[PDB]
Amino acid sequence: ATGDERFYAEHLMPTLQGLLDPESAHRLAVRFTSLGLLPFQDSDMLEVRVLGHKFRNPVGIAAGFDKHGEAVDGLYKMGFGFVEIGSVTPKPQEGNPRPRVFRLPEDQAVINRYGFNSHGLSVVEHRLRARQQKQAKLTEDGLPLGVNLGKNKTSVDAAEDYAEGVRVLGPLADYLVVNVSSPNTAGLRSLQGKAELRRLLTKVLQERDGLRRVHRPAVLVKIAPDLTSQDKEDIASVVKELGIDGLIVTNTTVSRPAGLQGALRSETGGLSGKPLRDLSTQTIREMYALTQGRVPIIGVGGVSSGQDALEKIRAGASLVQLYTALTFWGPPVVGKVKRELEALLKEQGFGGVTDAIGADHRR
Ligand SMILES: Cc1cc2nc3c(=O)[nH]c(=O)nc-3n(C[C@H](O)[C@H](O)[C@H](O)COP(=O)(O)O)c2cc1C
Ligand SMILES: CC(C)[C@H]1CC(=O)c2nnn(-c3cc(F)c(-c4cccc(N(C)C)c4)c(F)c3)c2C1
Ligand SMILES: CCCCCCCCCCCC[N+](C)(C)[O-]
Ligand SMILES: O=C(O)c1cc(=O)[nH]c(=O)[nH]1
Repeated sequence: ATGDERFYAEHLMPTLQGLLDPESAHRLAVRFTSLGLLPFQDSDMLEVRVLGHKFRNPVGIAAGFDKHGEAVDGLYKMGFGFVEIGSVTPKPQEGNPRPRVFRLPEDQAVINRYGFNSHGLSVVEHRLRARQQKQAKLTEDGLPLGVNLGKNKTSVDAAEDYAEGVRVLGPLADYLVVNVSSPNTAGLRSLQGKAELRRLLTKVLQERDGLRRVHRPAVLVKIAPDLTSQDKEDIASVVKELGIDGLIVTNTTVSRPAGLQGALRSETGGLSGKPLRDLSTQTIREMYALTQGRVPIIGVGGVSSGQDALEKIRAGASLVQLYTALTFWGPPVVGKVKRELEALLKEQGFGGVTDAIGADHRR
């Protein structure tokens, strides 16, 4: 309940929404963040050790905000415990024609169909190289960096696209994400099927294992919220079989939950924000159980509060991410989630975040 929190949520963000279309607002958000034009101290309680790293707090920025790696340091300054950039495709590509981003203010939601607009691996590679040693120190300080990998629209061999991403950006990342769950690239989600996924992930892991030790990232798979029970079983099996390091749960949904009020609810694309929240949480809950709690989960979808974050943690997430909440609360949402999360942990008798991970499954 800070002053900045209310000001941003009641006055500044509604005004910015009134003046700028969603994509323009996105571009401005990236610009301001990259320039440090931004408005809470992390306690030991919020520290998490997973994926071979220390995370000083469990609240990350989800993929899709900083697609091209332009605002990484600004995002740490915003208070995120870790930053994920991407998705990045091998070659540059423009993505879908505009308009391709839509606000649903009545639903605290967004729909997007960007279609992997990407500066490409080479540009992002040089952008990260320019701050590689700074990042090494941040990572050692408990502020890790993730790189989310996509594939080009016209690509003939999906596995080769991801392999290229591993080779080029793997050495610059604490973890990589095989994003096989964007709803805006034709045929992409079918790579979530068992046979396809096993081949794909085998190639990715081999390429990863071929990197020098200090440049060898964890590999996670990011999945949709729209999977069948069969799909989820298959993914859990393959992940355990191959020793995948973790899961990101979830991407946006192509479903349209009953009760959406936004005028733009029937736009094509992935839906994010509050209407996704519990769908995402239940997918975390299921994947945690299917993997016996032995596979770290980063929980994502509709987080805007400590309660939202804690529900995903108790469902099985070791870390969480948010993105869409920024549209409505702005940068203060990060400190807000961290403060509320700490208070709830104390209130529910947890020694820290680590004690709460998967707690719903143990009672
Ligand atoms: C505009 C927009 C762009 C996104 N781009 C990507 C992306 O490139 N790669 C990816 O894995 N997820 C992408 N996402 C999904 C987010 O990373 C996240 O999984 C999802 O939005 C749910 O979290 P949220 O409700 O807090 O926004 C994007 C989401 C939005 C809203
Ligand atoms: C989800 C994404 C596609 C869009 C969707 C959308 O419709 C939207 N509308 N506004 N907005 C947005 C604009 C912003 F300028 C910042 C921002 C960032 C950093 C600093 C500041 N300030 C100093 C005030 C502001 C922000 F966090 C979010 C978004 C994000
Ligand atoms: C300012 C708008 C705030 C809207 C907050 C939404 C609260 C949760 C309701 C969405 C639930 C979607 N569903 C059916 C999939 O659970
Ligand atoms: O680039 C996009 O359209 C996109 C990619 C992704 O993984 N998720 C999403 O909602 N959009």
